[PDB]
Amino acid sequence: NVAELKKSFNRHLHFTLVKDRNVATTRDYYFALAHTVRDHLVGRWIRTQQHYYDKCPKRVYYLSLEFYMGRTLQNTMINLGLQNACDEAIYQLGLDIEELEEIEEDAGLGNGGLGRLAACFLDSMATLGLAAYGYGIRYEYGIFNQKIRDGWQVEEADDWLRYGNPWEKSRPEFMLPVHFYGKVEHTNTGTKWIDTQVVLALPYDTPVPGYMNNTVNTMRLWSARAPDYIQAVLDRNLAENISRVLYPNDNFFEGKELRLKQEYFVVAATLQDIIRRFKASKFVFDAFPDQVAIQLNDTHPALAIPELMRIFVDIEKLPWSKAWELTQKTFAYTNHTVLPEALERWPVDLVEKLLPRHLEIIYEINQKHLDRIVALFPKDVDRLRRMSLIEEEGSKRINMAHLCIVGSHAVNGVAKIHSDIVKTKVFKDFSELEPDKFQNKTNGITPRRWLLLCNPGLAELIAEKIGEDYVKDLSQLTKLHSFLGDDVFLRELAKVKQENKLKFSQFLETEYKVKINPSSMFDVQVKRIHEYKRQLLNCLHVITMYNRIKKDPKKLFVPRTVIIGGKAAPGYHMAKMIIKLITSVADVVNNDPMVGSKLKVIFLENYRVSLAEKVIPATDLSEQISTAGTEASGTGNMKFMLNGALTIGTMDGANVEMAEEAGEENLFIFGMRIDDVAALDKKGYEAKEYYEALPELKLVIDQIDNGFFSPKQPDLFKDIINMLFYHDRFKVFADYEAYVKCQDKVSQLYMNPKAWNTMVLKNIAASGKFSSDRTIKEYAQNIWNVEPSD
Amino acid sequence: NVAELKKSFNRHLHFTLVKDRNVATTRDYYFALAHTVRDHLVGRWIRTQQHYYDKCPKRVYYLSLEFYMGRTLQNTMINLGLQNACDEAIYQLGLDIEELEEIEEDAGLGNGGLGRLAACFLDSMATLGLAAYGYGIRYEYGIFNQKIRDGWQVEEADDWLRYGNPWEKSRPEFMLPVHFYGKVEHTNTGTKWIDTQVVLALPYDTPVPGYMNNTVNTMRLWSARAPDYIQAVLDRNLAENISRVLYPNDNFFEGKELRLKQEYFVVAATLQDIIRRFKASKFVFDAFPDQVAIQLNDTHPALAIPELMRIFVDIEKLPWSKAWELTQKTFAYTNHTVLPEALERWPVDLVEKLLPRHLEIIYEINQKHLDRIVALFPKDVDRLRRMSLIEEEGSKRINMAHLCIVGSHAVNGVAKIHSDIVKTKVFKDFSELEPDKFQNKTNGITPRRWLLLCNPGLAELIAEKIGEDYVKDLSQLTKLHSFLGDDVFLRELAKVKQENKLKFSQFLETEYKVKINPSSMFDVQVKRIHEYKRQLLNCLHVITMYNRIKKDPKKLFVPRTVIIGGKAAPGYHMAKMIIKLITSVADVVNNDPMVGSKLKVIFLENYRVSLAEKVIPATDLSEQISTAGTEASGTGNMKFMLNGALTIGTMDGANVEMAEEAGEENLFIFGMRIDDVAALDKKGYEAKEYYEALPELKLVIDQIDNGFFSPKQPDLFKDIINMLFYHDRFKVFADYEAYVKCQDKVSQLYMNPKAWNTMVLKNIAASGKFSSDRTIKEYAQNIWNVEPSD
Ligand SMILES: O=C(NC(=O)c1cc(F)c(F)cc1Cl)Nc1cc(F)ccc1N1CCC(C(=O)O)CC1
Ligand SMILES: O=C(NC(=O)c1cc(F)c(F)cc1Cl)Nc1cc(F)ccc1N1CCC(C(=O)O)CC1
Ligand SMILES: *C(=O)c1c(COP(=O)(O)O)cnc(C)c1O
Ligand SMILES: *C(=O)c1c(COP(=O)(O)O)cnc(C)c1O
Ligand SMILES: CC(=O)N[C@@H]1O[C@H](CO)[C@@H](O)[C@H](O)[C@H]1O
Ligand SMILES: CC(=O)N[C@@H]1O[C@H](CO)[C@@H](O)[C@H](O)[C@H]1O
Repeated sequence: NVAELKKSFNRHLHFTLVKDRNVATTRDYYFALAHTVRDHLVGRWIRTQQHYYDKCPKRVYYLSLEFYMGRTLQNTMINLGLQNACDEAIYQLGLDIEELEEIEEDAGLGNGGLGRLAACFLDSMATLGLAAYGYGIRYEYGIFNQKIRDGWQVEEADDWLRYGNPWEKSRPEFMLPVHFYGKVEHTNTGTKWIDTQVVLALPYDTPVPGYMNNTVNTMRLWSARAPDYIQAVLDRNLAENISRVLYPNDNFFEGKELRLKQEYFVVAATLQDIIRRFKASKFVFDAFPDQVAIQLNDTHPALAIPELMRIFVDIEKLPWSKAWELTQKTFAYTNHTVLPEALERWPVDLVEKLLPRHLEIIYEINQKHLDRIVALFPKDVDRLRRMSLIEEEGSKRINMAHLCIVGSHAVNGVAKIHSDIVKTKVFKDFSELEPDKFQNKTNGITPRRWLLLCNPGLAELIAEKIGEDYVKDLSQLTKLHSFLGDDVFLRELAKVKQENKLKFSQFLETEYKVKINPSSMFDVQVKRIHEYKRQLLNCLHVITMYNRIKKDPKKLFVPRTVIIGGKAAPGYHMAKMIIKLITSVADVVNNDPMVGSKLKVIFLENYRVSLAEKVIPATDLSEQISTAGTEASGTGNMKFMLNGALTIGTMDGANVEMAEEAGEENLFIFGMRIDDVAALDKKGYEAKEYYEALPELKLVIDQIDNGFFSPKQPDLFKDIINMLFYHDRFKVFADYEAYVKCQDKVSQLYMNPKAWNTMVLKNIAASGKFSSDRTIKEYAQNIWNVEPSD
Repeated sequence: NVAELKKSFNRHLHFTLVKDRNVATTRDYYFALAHTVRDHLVGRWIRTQQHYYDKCPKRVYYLSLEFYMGRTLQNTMINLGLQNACDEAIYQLGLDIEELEEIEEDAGLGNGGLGRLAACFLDSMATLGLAAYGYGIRYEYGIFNQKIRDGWQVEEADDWLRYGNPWEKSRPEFMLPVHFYGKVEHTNTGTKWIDTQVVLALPYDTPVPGYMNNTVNTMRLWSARAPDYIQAVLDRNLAENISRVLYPNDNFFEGKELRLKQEYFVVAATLQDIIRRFKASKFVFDAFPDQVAIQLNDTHPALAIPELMRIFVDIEKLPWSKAWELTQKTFAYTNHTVLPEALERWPVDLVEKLLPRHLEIIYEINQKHLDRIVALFPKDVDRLRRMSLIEEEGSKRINMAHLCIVGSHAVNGVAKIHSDIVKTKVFKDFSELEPDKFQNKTNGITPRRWLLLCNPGLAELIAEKIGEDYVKDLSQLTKLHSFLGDDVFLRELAKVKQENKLKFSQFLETEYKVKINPSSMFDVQVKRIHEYKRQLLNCLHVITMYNRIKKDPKKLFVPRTVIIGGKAAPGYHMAKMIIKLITSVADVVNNDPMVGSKLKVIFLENYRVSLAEKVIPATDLSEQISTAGTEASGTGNMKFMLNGALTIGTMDGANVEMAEEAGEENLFIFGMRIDDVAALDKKGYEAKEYYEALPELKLVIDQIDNGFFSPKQPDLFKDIINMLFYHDRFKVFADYEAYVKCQDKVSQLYMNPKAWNTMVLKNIAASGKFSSDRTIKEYAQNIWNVEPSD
């Protein structure tokens, strides 16, 4: 109740924050309130953990390098059904609640979708009452802050721990050592990884609060530290440099020794802690597969596999065959990646230098892996070097996905189509050998963070009509199909959008130099910037539109506001270049009042979960315009649907099964299918053809190359054109023409408000499958093999 | 009260530590207790600080690179009068209080006694109700941890923030920018320090309670913060590398750029924080000195004199003369040093690169300074080069002691004989010009930490016989003179010592492979290992003793336990050596079966404030045996006196002033006075003329040299024998015999329970003056010009 909440808020401001109402900052109130919000959870965290300890269900362990968690404060109140009363306590206390919430930093401990997937899974696993966890690295700087400075991506540190974190609590008694380097020794009492360097891993808890169920899971994030003088003391910095900055590589393997360290680290820490827990409970190690599932979130924690064997073989002195069994049983692999540049393939010297014992264990696991394929395909020899864990060209390297397949019991992909590819195509060699290991698990997105919270309009609207069990069991949204008729309703829906759009448009005017049209069509494309996701393909169409206003501004133009945004990797020079252009484009279209209020181009600086939380609800057109067989699933494409945005997108990623739920027409699919792509790959890309045979496109590409958007520096964008004309693996022009045509389709619909809305009500009803609650069930019944409750 | 304490202890363990009692760690227990004790101190911390802010009384600023603060939990309980009520509360929750208390890490951000002076005064300014602060660097690593591996001091990272510190509270809103390097432009709007490099200073406040008085002052410590990509992030360390480790140079100037940075870092932050606050008060800047006082704690914070002067002329745009009149008005200097290697001589090159504006001002200040003397002494050519702020000889070196004097309105030494020599001999040139500037403030120790805390026993018995007036006014301990022939009070004193002895005897028996005689005379030299302090002298007597056992193991040898402890500085090979010797001797001693329970010798591992609080209370003899006129005062000595230990020691430092109060009969003074040494330097201290002249000494030296204590490494010690014979500034031989003769009187008087005890009582009675509460009164009156209140 409000009153005792009012009290709790002040006892902290006094005792924890040492402040009078007279002198408290905006920050100080947040902490006072956050502590109040942590307080009423501690109860159900101890019990929940206590319970999973007392009773031993099979504990889940989601081991990931990335947990894109965003903001905890509001989310926890919502999930703990304490928001309303908290909002009320802060009101009576004449404080601005929004203000306090914005003080809180993004736990930007992840790059993109996989990061948010690791996050959303946490939320559900709790809301499902599953005894799950969360194993990860407590990075001191997350994903970088993105500043638009002279139309160029500028990065800054994500110094989110500068002032602190009320959500985390250190667990010193559970601190563990981790070893790096040294030599392997071969002796009589078995084999010893002698003479090694030690980094302490200090584990920090953060509560994953179930959605109104009393379950409160742990999320364990680890941090580093060490066991003339001055310099030697200063040199401890290198060990505490393993947990410092998270790597900013969305779909790109950059094999840096520090990263390699980061990997092992979060893996040795985890498996040690996990093993301790098993033995700590009411249980040799025969029982271990039944007591622990470890989901390897992608190849990233591949190193866990050889580590588990290490801890068995070298430490439990358990006999190999038996230990190699349980590792397979325990572990599983969700494969997130396709693009070859996103596959972790580690130089061996590196591994020989850093983790020599794990190289003998990878060289060993590989050995047998081939001893079987030679007793299953004796004549065949190309299959051998096609399945080995070692790629024996120039610099020899380990395939980490190969190790995860030979090391797991269930490999999966992240959406039907993608998984279909992983199984039958990408790994046709392993799958044939035992197909029952490869399965699919289509991604999701907790309707808590992404509905209840961020669009409380929609969440409430739907709540007044059809109960609120849909927040627990989301595939209830179908019950809005009965509202397809209702006049009042469609117009009621459109209101919620308009509200969202207006409040977002204010933000957009008070941040940038742009008159935002509050009744225009919101075109949004937000994610990591990448040639594969085609923000460029978008960009051209944005130019294309400008080109339709000049020739004729008097034609009734469907007024739209383009909003592209996303963090380009530092290393990714090409993506940064796409941004500059996008911003350059933005500069021509914003100021040129020949067009004026008809079309505006906003690039969203520093896009992060809390910013996604805001823009998504105020969107009309989701842009999911990747290339045939690039997007593995997307988690973002899902939200937009669940938020009243129409999706423009390719028959790629979960966009495919998104149509399979709403209907192929209710989504704007265009461009070439994975088959059409493979057809043109046979014929091979010939960029010029469309440049010749497209009276419109060519102009766009002349304006880029001549210097319409960069005059004061005409060439600049040459780099781009060289990729577009000779090296475009994602075929920007090839699907330009379908896209532009499929863009008019959307424009012509948006004229009719009563129709768009109807096509929207269809999308929002048929977004039930994409509640991450479902994914988890699937994962539960087939991979981890556990049972939900409360 | 008893009950609420219990509830908040249980309440805190529950909500802050998120533990159930079932699994709560020893450490969780401390933290809950810590937090509970803090809560009854917050309300006063806020009032105290608002009071100052409101009424605006003149504010004292102790500017120091060192606060040897120790633990806070026990002290804080004491001053809030809560120890008793918390001893009960913990007792009832079935936990052992004593145990929790040792979980706390020593906030040892100090090298030695100078470090402890800064801490002691914080306690006293708080009690004397004064509006004072303490500004220091919040070193991530304090003075290192010390282990003994194969009889050697091993350094270890004092990692005191690993687990976190409940007694600081960050101040994210009082954060300040600091500047380094760049260049100096002189412009139409005064001069400009541009192109500079930026570190941030984030302040962390700590309560400094008063002893039962409603004033809880502040101590404000600062840590450093920043304002390939992966590599750029890691490089931020370099910045935070300025608050990283405390320099372990006890009485030594190694001049490292990092330290120069530490020194500007603390000072720059300190000054700006003082100013901003003054500008925030009721108060152009002509009020300033009447509102602010900065004591300069040795030269270390010297960069302030120009730093202010920068802030004064360049920011506030004040006319030089005005800025200078005020600089000296607000800065008061404490000289702590005697040795020529512990003066801070900064090489201009360095001070050019890192702080080029401050070098300008250091020059200008010095130009006007030579102006004065040219004016008075137009023929004294050598005086100008002597009294300058620059030492032109070779690489130009800034004498920083001059910097303080010239820019302070008061320059003090720490003892009668100290300030004395500093007035007439070490600084004659300046005091002849301004005799009045130079004064004395005899050092003192805080009797809350060094009686109420580390010694309930005395504190009680005293507080039973002559009440508790004596804590706040220690000069009451003369009221104890009335009991000199009180046989029972005498016998109840020896018992307090006994228990302290026995408890501490248990400390020793559990920490070492050595049996303690419960009735041995506790002989304790605890103090940073230094040639000048002559631990080596002590050492030699330990040998001289052992031989008096060999020469006839049937003679009555008075059983004594020699306990020597201190930390050799990393650079100090000669200290680290002497340590190996003591240990070497120790082994032999505690191992020759022919002694047994006649003489035990232990080195003190990791001697620190907390561990001082143990040994000190259980001592009979305190070695205060530096070579005459090498100790400015000492503070160690002072305790032992006030814990019923008789001193044996040179007429050096404050040991003289201890004789003044108690009378020379009641100390064991020995050796040569400053003048006796002087003559032996006018004579020349030819070293070997003793090893011939004294039979016993010969044997001791021949044994250290020929290998008695070093069979395996026989020449190991040569480095010392050589130093003794050929490079002994501190004349270990010269005062040997005197010491050894003096030693007999100790051994003899000890055999007289009544005579000894009577003496011990005279000491504790006369100990009155050595209150750091009296030292404050003197500082407050004749330097800071401020009044105590409540
Ligand atoms: O509530 C506080 N709290 C603290 O000052 C305080 C905060 C901490 F985070 C801490 F760790 C210790 C203190 Cl003491 N102060 C306060 C309350 C008022 F109602 C009016 C004035 C003040 N002043 C006190 C002096 C301060 C200064 O000079 O910097 C400014 C604020
Ligand atoms: O009281 C707690 N408190 C926490 O576990 C706890 C501590 C935190 F610092 C935190 F931030 C969150 C929790 Cl939930 N636990 C507890 C209480 C009991 F009465 C009995 C057992 C336990 N268990 C829970 C499971 C642990 C494990 O899985 O290793 C072991 C301790
Ligand atoms: C959502 O997953 C999301 C992403 C990735 O979105 P896509 O899967 O590419 O659609 C990136 N950044 C944030 C903040 C998200 O919430
Ligand atoms: C106490 O004063 C103390 C000292 C002082 O040593 P000396 O006066 O130099 O003998 C040094 N170190 C610690 C930890 C102390 O508590
Ligand atoms: C390496 C990586 O970040 N992979 C990403 O994984 C997420 C979550 O499965 C997918 O939505 C996305 O298509 C894919 O690019
Ligand atoms: C350089 C330094 O730390 N000097 C020390 O200052 C303390 C504190 O006053 C004196 O007791 C002592 O004589 C001296 O060793």
